[PDB]
Amino acid sequence: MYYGISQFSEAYNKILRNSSSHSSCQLVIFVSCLNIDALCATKMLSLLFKKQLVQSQIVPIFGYSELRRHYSQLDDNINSLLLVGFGGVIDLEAFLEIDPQEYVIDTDEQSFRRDIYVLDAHRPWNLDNIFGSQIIQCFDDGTVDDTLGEQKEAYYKLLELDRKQRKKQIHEYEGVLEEYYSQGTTVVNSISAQIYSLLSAIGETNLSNLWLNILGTTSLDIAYAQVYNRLYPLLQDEVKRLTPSSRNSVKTPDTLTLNIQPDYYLFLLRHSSLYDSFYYSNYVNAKLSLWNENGKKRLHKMFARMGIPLSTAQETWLYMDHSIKRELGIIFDKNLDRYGLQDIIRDGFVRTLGYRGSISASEFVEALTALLEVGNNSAQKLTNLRKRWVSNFWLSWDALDDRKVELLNRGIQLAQDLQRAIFNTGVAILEKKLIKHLRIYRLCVLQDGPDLDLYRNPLTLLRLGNWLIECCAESEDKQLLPMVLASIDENTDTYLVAGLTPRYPRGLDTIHTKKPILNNFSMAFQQITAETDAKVRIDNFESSIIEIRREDLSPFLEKLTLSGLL
Amino acid sequence: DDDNTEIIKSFKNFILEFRLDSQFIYRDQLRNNILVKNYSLTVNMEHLIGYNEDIYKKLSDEPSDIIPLFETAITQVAKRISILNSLPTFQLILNSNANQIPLRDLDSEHVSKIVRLSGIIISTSVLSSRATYLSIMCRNCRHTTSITINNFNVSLPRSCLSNCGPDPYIIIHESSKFIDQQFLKLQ
Amino acid sequence: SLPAHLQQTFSPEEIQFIVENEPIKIFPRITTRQKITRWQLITTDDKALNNMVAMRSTEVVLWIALLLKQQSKCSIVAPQWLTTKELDRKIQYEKTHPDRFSELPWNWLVLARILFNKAKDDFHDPIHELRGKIQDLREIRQIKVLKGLKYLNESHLQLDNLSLLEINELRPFITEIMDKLREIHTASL
Amino acid sequence: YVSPQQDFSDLMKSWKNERCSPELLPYPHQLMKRLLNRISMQSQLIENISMGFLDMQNASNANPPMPNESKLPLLCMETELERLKFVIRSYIRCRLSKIDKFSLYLRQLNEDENSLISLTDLLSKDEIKYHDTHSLIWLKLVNDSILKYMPEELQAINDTEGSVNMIDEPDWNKFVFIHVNGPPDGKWNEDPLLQENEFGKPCYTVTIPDLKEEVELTIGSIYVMRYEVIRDLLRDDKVALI
Amino acid sequence: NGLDLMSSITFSQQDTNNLSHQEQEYLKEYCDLITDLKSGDLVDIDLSGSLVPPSDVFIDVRVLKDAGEIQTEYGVFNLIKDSQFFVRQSDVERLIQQGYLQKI
Ligand SMILES: [Zn+2]
Repeated sequence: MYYGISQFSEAYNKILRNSSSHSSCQLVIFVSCLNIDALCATKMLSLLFKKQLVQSQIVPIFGYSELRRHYSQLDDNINSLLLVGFGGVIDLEAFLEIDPQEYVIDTDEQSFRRDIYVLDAHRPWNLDNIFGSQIIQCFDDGTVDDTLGEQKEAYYKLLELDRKQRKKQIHEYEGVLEEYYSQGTTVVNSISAQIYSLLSAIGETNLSNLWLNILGTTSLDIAYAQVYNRLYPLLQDEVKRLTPSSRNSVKTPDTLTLNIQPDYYLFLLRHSSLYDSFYYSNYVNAKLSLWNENGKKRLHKMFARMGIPLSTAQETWLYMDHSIKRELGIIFDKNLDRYGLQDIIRDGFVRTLGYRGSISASEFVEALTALLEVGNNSAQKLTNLRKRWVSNFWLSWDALDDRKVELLNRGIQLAQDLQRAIFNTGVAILEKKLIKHLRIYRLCVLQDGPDLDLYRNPLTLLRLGNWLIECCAESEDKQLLPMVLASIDENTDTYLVAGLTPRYPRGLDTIHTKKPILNNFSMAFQQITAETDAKVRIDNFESSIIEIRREDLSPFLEKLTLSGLL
Repeated sequence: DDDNTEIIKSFKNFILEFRLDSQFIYRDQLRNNILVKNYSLTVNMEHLIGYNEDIYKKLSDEPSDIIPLFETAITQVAKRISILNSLPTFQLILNSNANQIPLRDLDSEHVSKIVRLSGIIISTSVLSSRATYLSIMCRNCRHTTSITINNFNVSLPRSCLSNCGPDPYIIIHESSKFIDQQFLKLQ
Repeated sequence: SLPAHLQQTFSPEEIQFIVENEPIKIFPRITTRQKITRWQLITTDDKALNNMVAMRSTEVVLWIALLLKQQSKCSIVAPQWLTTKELDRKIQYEKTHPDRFSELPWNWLVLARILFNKAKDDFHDPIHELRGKIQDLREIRQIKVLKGLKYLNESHLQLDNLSLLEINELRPFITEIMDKLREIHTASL
Repeated sequence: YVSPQQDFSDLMKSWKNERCSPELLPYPHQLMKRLLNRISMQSQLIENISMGFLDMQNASNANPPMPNESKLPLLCMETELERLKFVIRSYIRCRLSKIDKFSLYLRQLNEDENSLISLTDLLSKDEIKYHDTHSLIWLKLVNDSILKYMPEELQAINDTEGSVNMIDEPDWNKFVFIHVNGPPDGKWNEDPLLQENEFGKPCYTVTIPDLKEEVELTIGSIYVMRYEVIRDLLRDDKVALI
Repeated sequence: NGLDLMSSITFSQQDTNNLSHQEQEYLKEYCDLITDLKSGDLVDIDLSGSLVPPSDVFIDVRVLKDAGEIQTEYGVFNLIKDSQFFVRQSDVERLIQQGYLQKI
């Protein structure tokens, strides 16, 4: 309960008191790269600090080792540190070798020399940071006040409690303490929503902040639908609150329009054809099996029935027939039910600026992700790759400014190419039966084939994994086994291995709805790594992604088979 | 005539009020073209769709009839932004990004519609002369007359204006204006 | 000075500097009246800045006004000539007299661009209409300049009300053409 | 005088006249001294407040300078000093370039006995050192490179009797843009040069002898004119180069 | 910015061997002349400073080349590569001129 939802304001005031100055820079923000929510939140914070004239620095880091190396070089003149996208799960004081008594410069409690704020959404929390540390402070959103009721008592009372009742109680409370741990990890909220709450508390909300909040929230749709369904009504309310007025007389080159219009679960509808949108969709592919000939024939039959000529459905959206575009909603409503695709109809947010053209939030986040993925003796080889991944962050950052639209178009083209490549690899995976069904998990190792140099980036492998999980969820086979995806890099001679959680069908009822399936690959990987001298690298922010040498892959996986917890 | 005037007005407002960021691109292009004696204008269809979809829909279904109205709108705007008049009717050149249609897929379904296609030039003909302003006189009453023609497909009147014959009219070749026509072959 | 030409002509940024070295009117949102740290400036009179009261009209130099509007402590009032009525009057005056330039301030283009960029909220009229009117005026002034360029000689020219930016963008051509004509005339004497 | 605003106005007008003029204008000795003294004192002043604010902060973990009525004054001091330094820097470098262009002409002026123009007035002391050093360095370069292999008849870098004059002089008939301010301060009746014209404000008169004509300059109009016929008016502040 | 040019660190604009020996000598004395100008009566004004007018108090800059911590008047800048700064223009003019920072 360090900083509650209501308390978010006062912490800001502290940053205004210690850091703001016209002759020195004393605020540093460490933001997790390869993440969209953190990027949007950092953009909002940067604009806020720019308005109040507070000097700042933004440093994109990739892993925990980078953070540890950068913390030492950081001076004592920097009074404020902001860790965005990470830091909640691990013990920060032990990791950074922070001595509480060393940081007291304002003797009295202790005001302390430096303040570190943690803005993260990866549960479970670390009990040490929440309940036992004073230098480390976190922006909590209501997990502790409700979920961690007995944990606080156990932690504090075990700290203070340190003749047979003593032995009994200490054991049956360390049992509860270990019960808190040994649990998988999920995401339950979004950073951009919390920053928008801070904005509303201070009172600096506008259309740009709302657009950034929508962009941050939308990115969670593919992996965590429950959070999106929770946060959507508040976004709807805030959109209606900030509408300029009624009866807009004329469209002028300076109008901005944020509208709630009906959209569809289709891949880049307004920047490609209709046939392409239906072809390269995860949901349509899962529901119709387009990778073989039968799915393509079924799609052709559907398009024939709907009344759209096959020649017209392959034209660009701008140059598509006006009469067909006008009546698309009725045609969808009356025909989509026969083929099980009635779930593709939804409502979203569309933004328009003058005589330019309309863009939806989903297309924007796909363009940003595409810009993240592609843009612009083995240790150096990995270092160069990580440096390029850091470099792509500024390319994605620039695309959020209204002046740079050519970069957004480039991102759209890159997204189209990337999705085509993912589809091409997925059909090869599915046709040759490369997926092996073990008792505990399902294995997929890509050793040979073209364009394996695209899967050295974690985001592309997550794309392919999301394709495969979506394909498996709608399969009639009923199972919830986690999946393992491994990809080789010849230059480094290393496999990059990722563990992926199962997902329920998109349209399934809410009776099973709960806190989603927990990811248990981090604990298993740590358990196997500790016991054996395997040449593995666990250094990414996502604990489910590791880099293992080629020789160790086959034995290590065997150990995983007996590890359990999967 | 009560619809052509509004169409010309809509085109002139498109030319004079389109802006991206902080520059009227289509207003500046006209002035830059006039200086180097280029009497033409190039318009991208995406901008026209963005400005107003009704204007694009009007053009997309009746090109031969609508295009001359945009032609005269351009030269009305030019005489306003250039002169406080030897300016001929301007030319409209269009750019499109729609799907390309093969030559062998062109049939009776595509008549009177704007299309986009690609091919190989195999031959180019010589330049020929087409009349735009015709000075006309009658064989008997001998009075002056004029005719204005646009090349978007006319004949001399089959009557007399003020007995004269059936269709008595001759062309006064001096004081008449002509343009350049060429024929090309594709494959 | 020496690099990038700059020998005998001003750059647009230096013209902007000269323009921002000129006074403007503001409505302060703060009160810094002395009680019953101070500014102490060396190139501009600080009497108005020291004695400030909220919701009252004062005048300072332009760049201080921009610096204040960077924060939330100012609101610049646009000059009276930046109105649709006063611009339409000048357009008509421009149309009726085709042999003289209208009387506009010598910084109208630079001031208009700066105010549109920085203080967009302060205008009362819609900004797109004013932006169109500015272009309408500029085109006619360009036509008159093009007609007047024909009367170049070796003796002298008179450009009574031409603006600073218009003079700057035309100086290198005019000066060199008349210089060459003067050398040709002098040689024959 | 005794007005800090007029010093900045005079510096700006001197810079504007310097950039657009062909010749090497006289140096305003007193104005530069006053401005340099003012800058020297002002920098010390901002340094003093900065030190005073810093020292108290570390003593007893006191609060920083309270934000209201604190930051904006000092920020204005800094930016004002920055602008003034830029203006003086540009002025100095422009006049140094013009000094480079006319080295031999200035040397010939200094060497002439019956010349009212003297380098002690037209040139600053640092500019005198610059001129002397640059002339010697350039002479050494040309003597070592080319002039050593030449006949004694022609070994001089300044030859006014050769086929082409080797000493370049300022263009006295360059065409410039000018604005007619009128009297520098006022008292239009006091100025003898002012003469009224028909249904108009008083106008100056000048003569072009090569063309042999009389040109009238009305107050408030911008002219494109020869530089020689307007030297006296510019020297007396009646006209300003734009 | 004055300096001894080829002897000290140069901006790599010119190769040593293009210039003649007499030109190399001339450049050295000209640089010394610039140096003892900059220490004249105009100490406060940087005669080798930037020649574009100042019109933006606060600017965004990006680091081009990696470096260590550099002290500035009343503070410190940490030059981690691929990081962005929001700071006053006067502090970073020197670093932008020497190629360690981008943008303005
Ligand atoms: Zn007849």
